[PDB]
Amino acid sequence: MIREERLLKVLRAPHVSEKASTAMEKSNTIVLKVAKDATKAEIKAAVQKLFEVEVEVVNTLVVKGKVKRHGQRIGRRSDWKKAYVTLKEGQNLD
Amino acid sequence: AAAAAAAAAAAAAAAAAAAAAA
Amino acid sequence: SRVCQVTGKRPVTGNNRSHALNATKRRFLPNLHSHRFWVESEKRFVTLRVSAKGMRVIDKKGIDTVLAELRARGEKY
Amino acid sequence: KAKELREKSVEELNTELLNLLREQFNLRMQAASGQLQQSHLLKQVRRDVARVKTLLNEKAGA
Amino acid sequence: AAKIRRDDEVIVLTGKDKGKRGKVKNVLSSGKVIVEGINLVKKHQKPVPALNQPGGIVEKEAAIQVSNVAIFNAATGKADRVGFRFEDGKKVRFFKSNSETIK
Amino acid sequence: MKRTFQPSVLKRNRSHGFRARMATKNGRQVLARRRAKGRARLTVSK
RNA sequence: UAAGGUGAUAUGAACCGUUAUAACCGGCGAUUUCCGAAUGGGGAAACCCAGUGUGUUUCGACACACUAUCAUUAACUGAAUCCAUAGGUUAAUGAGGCGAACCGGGGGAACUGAAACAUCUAAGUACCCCGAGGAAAAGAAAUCAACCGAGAUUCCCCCAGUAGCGGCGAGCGAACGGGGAGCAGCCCAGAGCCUGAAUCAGUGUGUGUGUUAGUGGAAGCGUCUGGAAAGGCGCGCGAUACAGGGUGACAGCCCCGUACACAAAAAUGCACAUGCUGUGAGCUCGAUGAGUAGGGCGGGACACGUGGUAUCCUGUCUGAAUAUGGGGGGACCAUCCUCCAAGGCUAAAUACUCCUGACUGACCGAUAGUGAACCAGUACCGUGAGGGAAAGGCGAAAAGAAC
RNA sequence: AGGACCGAACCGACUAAUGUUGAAAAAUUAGCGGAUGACUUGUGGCUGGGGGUGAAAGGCCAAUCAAACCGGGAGAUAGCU
RNA sequence: CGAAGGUGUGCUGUGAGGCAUGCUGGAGGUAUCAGAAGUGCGAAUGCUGACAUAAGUAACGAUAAAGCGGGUGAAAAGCCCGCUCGCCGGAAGACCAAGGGUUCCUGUCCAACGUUAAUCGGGGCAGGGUGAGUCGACCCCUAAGGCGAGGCCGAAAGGCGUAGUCGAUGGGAAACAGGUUAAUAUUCCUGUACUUGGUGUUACUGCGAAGGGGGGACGGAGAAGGCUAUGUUGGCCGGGCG
RNA sequence: UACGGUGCUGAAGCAACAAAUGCCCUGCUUCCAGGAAAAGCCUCUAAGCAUCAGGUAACAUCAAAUCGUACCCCAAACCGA
Ligand SMILES: [Mg+2]
Ligand SMILES: [Mg+2]
Ligand SMILES: [Mg+2]
Ligand SMILES: [Mg+2]
Ligand SMILES: [Mg+2]
Ligand SMILES: [Mg+2]
Ligand SMILES: [Mg+2]
Ligand SMILES: [Mg+2]
Ligand SMILES: [Mg+2]
Ligand SMILES: [Mg+2]
Ligand SMILES: [Mg+2]
Ligand SMILES: [Mg+2]
Ligand SMILES: [Mg+2]
Ligand SMILES: [Mg+2]
Ligand SMILES: [Mg+2]
Ligand SMILES: [Mg+2]
Ligand SMILES: [Mg+2]
Ligand SMILES: [Mg+2]
Ligand SMILES: [Mg+2]
Ligand SMILES: [Mg+2]
Ligand SMILES: [Mg+2]
Ligand SMILES: [Mg+2]
Ligand SMILES: [Mg+2]
Ligand SMILES: [Mg+2]
Ligand SMILES: [Mg+2]
Ligand SMILES: [Mg+2]
Ligand SMILES: [Mg+2]
Ligand SMILES: [Mg+2]
Ligand SMILES: [Mg+2]
Ligand SMILES: [Mg+2]
Ligand SMILES: [Mg+2]
Ligand SMILES: [Mg+2]
Ligand SMILES: [Mg+2]
Ligand SMILES: [Mg+2]
Ligand SMILES: [Mg+2]
Ligand SMILES: [Mg+2]
Ligand SMILES: [Mg+2]
Ligand SMILES: [Mg+2]
Ligand SMILES: [Mg+2]
Ligand SMILES: [Mg+2]
Ligand SMILES: [Mg+2]
Ligand SMILES: [Mg+2]
Ligand SMILES: [Mg+2]
Ligand SMILES: [Mg+2]
Ligand SMILES: [Mg+2]
Ligand SMILES: [Mg+2]
Ligand SMILES: [Mg+2]
Ligand SMILES: [Mg+2]
Ligand SMILES: [Mg+2]
Ligand SMILES: [Mg+2]
Ligand SMILES: [Mg+2]
Ligand SMILES: [Mg+2]
Ligand SMILES: [Mg+2]
Ligand SMILES: [Mg+2]
Ligand SMILES: [Mg+2]
Ligand SMILES: [Mg+2]
Ligand SMILES: [Mg+2]
Ligand SMILES: [Mg+2]
Ligand SMILES: [Mg+2]
Ligand SMILES: [Mg+2]
Ligand SMILES: [Mg+2]
Ligand SMILES: [Mg+2]
Ligand SMILES: [Mg+2]
Ligand SMILES: [Mg+2]
Ligand SMILES: [Mg+2]
Ligand SMILES: [Mg+2]
Ligand SMILES: [Mg+2]
Ligand SMILES: [Mg+2]
Ligand SMILES: [Mg+2]
Ligand SMILES: [Mg+2]
Ligand SMILES: [Mg+2]
Ligand SMILES: [Mg+2]
Ligand SMILES: [Mg+2]
Ligand SMILES: [Mg+2]
Ligand SMILES: [Mg+2]
Ligand SMILES: [Mg+2]
Ligand SMILES: [Mg+2]
Ligand SMILES: [Mg+2]
Ligand SMILES: [Mg+2]
Ligand SMILES: [Mg+2]
Ligand SMILES: [Mg+2]
Repeated sequence: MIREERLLKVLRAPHVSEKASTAMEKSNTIVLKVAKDATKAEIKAAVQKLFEVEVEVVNTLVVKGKVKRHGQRIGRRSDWKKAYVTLKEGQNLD
Repeated sequence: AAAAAAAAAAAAAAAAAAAAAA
Repeated sequence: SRVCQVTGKRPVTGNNRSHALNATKRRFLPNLHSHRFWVESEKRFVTLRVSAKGMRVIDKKGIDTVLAELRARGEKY
Repeated sequence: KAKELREKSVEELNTELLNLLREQFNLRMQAASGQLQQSHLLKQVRRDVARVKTLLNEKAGA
Repeated sequence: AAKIRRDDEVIVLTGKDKGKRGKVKNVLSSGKVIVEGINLVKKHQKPVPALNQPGGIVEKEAAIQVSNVAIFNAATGKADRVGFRFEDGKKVRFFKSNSETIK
Repeated sequence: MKRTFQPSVLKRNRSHGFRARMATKNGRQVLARRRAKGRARLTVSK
């Protein structure tokens, strides 16, 4: 069991997209953006005791950020783990 | 924008031993 | 290393000269041989690697004197 | 604030901090939205994270 | 420390607007003050579609250094350099010439 | 023609990399030189 | 300390405080993911994988702590072989690694010089390797002279490019002695006697003594030019401050600042005193550092290269003496003089700025200056070691030229 | 069965034109030899410079080789320009 | 009321050279004797930075090859569509390897970049984009070697080397078919399967190993035998009567 | 319908012959140049044992990470400026 102090840090924001705006209705899935030290335990216990909702199974990946050039000098945005969280039958977020 | 200014190719000493004078 | 366990006789370097007095870079090697030493005050055989000067200082300065000094100086037998 | 929070328990702060973390995480989840039109709420809540989490070590093991 | 305060009423030694007073609006980074009604200059402006501005020649109030201004004295009709005493232990500003505290 | 250099990171980073130049002796006499100029790309780790 | 803050290009949104808990500065702390000596095993650095004693547990799995390695001290265990022995298993302080110059050691060259070149010089210089400190080394007479003496070590100026050495060529180079800076002498090879005794090496404390933030600090107004007076032109004032820094151009009196006067809850150096922690000066004396001194044998360090060579160091077999001796006084001998080797300790004077503060400078002012005044040991180039750039100026504040 | 033959991919580089501040700092085109073997090849470990490796050509060891390349004594030295 | 610098003129010393002054330029120059010099450019096949020269010449990176209608626009020889016509098809096709680091996909945008124009682009700019018990790496195990406490050896660093612990390109668990977005999918979805670990119970009661053995476990050539991936034809089904 | 798309339906789904350089084949034959190790697994035992524990014979389970995943891949995206 993951303690609440470690649990409460694992999220930043939900993630707006077209594939979020398809996976919300046509397959009922949600698109997190978690911290980089997050495993399937630290999101399967983290969608549950943070919205008081349930979960079917979780999936993630490690998006590597693009390369930006502000001015004439190079720049590298921070990487960020994108989590796909499938919700059970009979679930609906706030 | 801007650009560089290239130089200094390996110019192969510009010749073989062409002028065989012997 | 070619280092005598008693004297501290480290190898040094000189120049091998000649009848025409030339110059090169030689080494001088100390005279090491392995040896076993009887002791009665411990009643055993102690192994040692020792110079040729060491194998005659060991019959004057007492065997157990050197065998006690080598515990203190820092070079174990 | 710490001159007020200094006279609290060893264990009452270990509910105070979790309540601050709950509302901090609420503020971080609303920080997704383009609705959270208060800037300094997040930073002052981070400072209240700081003072509490250093009084935690200033009492628990000092 | 900056003996010219914020809400004080200062006068201008030299510049395009010497002689006239003002009630100091604020002070910028390294001492530059914005006299409310003195450092006046026209400024052009492209109309912006953020915050709903139509564009115009906005006349905002510009900046001027500390060494152009000085605190006006209510008593002698001119300016005065300002000094520091320690009255009651309080570091309090007070006038150099005429020897009497201002607040 | 096959050029001067046909890359293979699986050997490049163990025959030039940081732990390779830390294992020997005089690699600690190249890592003891690159900081004199202070190289921000210290060695050939990516 | 305080009326304005939230580092910058880079504005803005949204906020906070005014009688001092806004910020900013200083001192002590708590924080300190991961890699790196990396130290739990490993590993293409920033990752991968565990083991153990122990606290939760919605019994899914968690959060903490530790574990290299030798050295050292052990406690214990421990076989060939019975008591005993190597080895093994735990503890605990030390250490490793990095860093510029500088010092001390252990190894060690070349083109060049001689118009070639081997002996020589280039030189114990470059370069590696070890080890240590802020200083290091060396050291308290087996040292010189010359019948008169001096009185440890180092360093500076001389003696002097002299006397010497040298294919007596190139070239190298003393010393005795004199002026200086600067001075401190001790102790074990040992018994006793004052026995806990002067000193000595850490502790904390008081006083100054700084260092780490700070505070005040003189005096000037009007006219003409022009964008503007800080200017010229009048009349003053201040000055233990007229050096510099900026302000719409040259400012002692506009503004920070200096001369001057002050300041610390905390830390901390550098001294006397302190209660200590631990070690011990003072007399009678005996006893004077043996595989060593010198020599046989090569050798390299003495300016000193085979020289007619003293001195010291040592790889090799030798090898004594012991207050009556023994070394030295430039082969060697005799006399005389002087000194007690074969063990330690020890400050300044000197050498050095990677880094810190303050000033100056007939030093630079952008193709200079450090490679770099600008986001540079970066871009670009080489697999790599390593090399290595170019690139400041609007104006007074952007007042950046709306329509 | 074959260091057998003819001939693909693959190697290899013999002949000729083109190309030689070319498309390429060694190649295109058209013909050519080996082509179940002393072969060729993927990727990976090993060999250090008076040294390696070499069916041994003084060829090769990063387009450089009768001693690679990178710093240093280097301001080697040059009686010649 | 105009300093240094540039510029033109006007005088002037036997000269290097000065004085004076119109113009630009908007903050410093500087007497006179004196002092110290990184103190004077035509070179050096010098070195940087700029502009000429050939020159509006060569060349435009295959001799596979393009023509046309429509649209976008200020723009079309290439950009989108559509029809012919060419060309590859053991490649010039598809998926992956070692490699590369946003090139993939839309919304724009044309200055520079494409040996042209440019709406277009692998170009700028803004956003979107990778999902696993099964594929692969990590991980269990070793080869060649590498590291390597001890130990042995070496002036010192170090050098091999024992036990070990490292080392893929090989040895060991697993699974597929269909649909989907502008982009991924054996990973998402219905479908249906499979393995490997601790668990709690059900009856069964020899497990125990750093050890013992069988296995994993292996070269080259040819030769057949049955077979499918695929290919062809017929039967069928649907469309058509050119 | 957004004339780009998509939603909703859907018969036949057989046979024969041909056939590998793909499978059995990690096989067979036969020749000499005579053709890896270790683990997962199969299995037997001692130091150890207790009527325990562990053991496969069942099944409800609970679990099975982290990282790679887009794109080109004999190329306009790698090495050749
Ligand atoms: Mg020599
Ligand atoms: Mg003040
Ligand atoms: Mg001013
Ligand atoms: Mg290598
Ligand atoms: Mg800021
Ligand atoms: Mg570690
Ligand atoms: Mg491992
Ligand atoms: Mg390691
Ligand atoms: Mg020579
Ligand atoms: Mg020579
Ligand atoms: Mg010569
Ligand atoms: Mg000393
Ligand atoms: Mg005397
Ligand atoms: Mg003042
Ligand atoms: Mg002695
Ligand atoms: Mg002697
Ligand atoms: Mg002797
Ligand atoms: Mg002698
Ligand atoms: Mg001799
Ligand atoms: Mg003596
Ligand atoms: Mg002595
Ligand atoms: Mg300039
Ligand atoms: Mg420069
Ligand atoms: Mg590179
Ligand atoms: Mg060939
Ligand atoms: Mg030929
Ligand atoms: Mg051909
Ligand atoms: Mg053939
Ligand atoms: Mg053949
Ligand atoms: Mg030959
Ligand atoms: Mg070559
Ligand atoms: Mg060489
Ligand atoms: Mg050489
Ligand atoms: Mg030199
Ligand atoms: Mg030269
Ligand atoms: Mg001028
Ligand atoms: Mg002029
Ligand atoms: Mg002018
Ligand atoms: Mg001006
Ligand atoms: Mg000036
Ligand atoms: Mg000159
Ligand atoms: Mg010129
Ligand atoms: Mg000339
Ligand atoms: Mg020239
Ligand atoms: Mg030139
Ligand atoms: Mg030209
Ligand atoms: Mg032309
Ligand atoms: Mg022509
Ligand atoms: Mg022509
Ligand atoms: Mg032409
Ligand atoms: Mg073409
Ligand atoms: Mg073309
Ligand atoms: Mg057309
Ligand atoms: Mg065309
Ligand atoms: Mg088309
Ligand atoms: Mg065709
Ligand atoms: Mg293709
Ligand atoms: Mg990009
Ligand atoms: Mg694209
Ligand atoms: Mg173009
Ligand atoms: Mg155009
Ligand atoms: Mg496009
Ligand atoms: Mg693009
Ligand atoms: Mg995934
Ligand atoms: Mg799934
Ligand atoms: Mg091995
Ligand atoms: Mg090794
Ligand atoms: Mg070792
Ligand atoms: Mg392994
Ligand atoms: Mg593999
Ligand atoms: Mg494998
Ligand atoms: Mg697998
Ligand atoms: Mg795709
Ligand atoms: Mg077995
Ligand atoms: Mg076979
Ligand atoms: Mg078939
Ligand atoms: Mg079929
Ligand atoms: Mg017809
Ligand atoms: Mg793909
Ligand atoms: Mg190509
Ligand atoms: Mg090329």
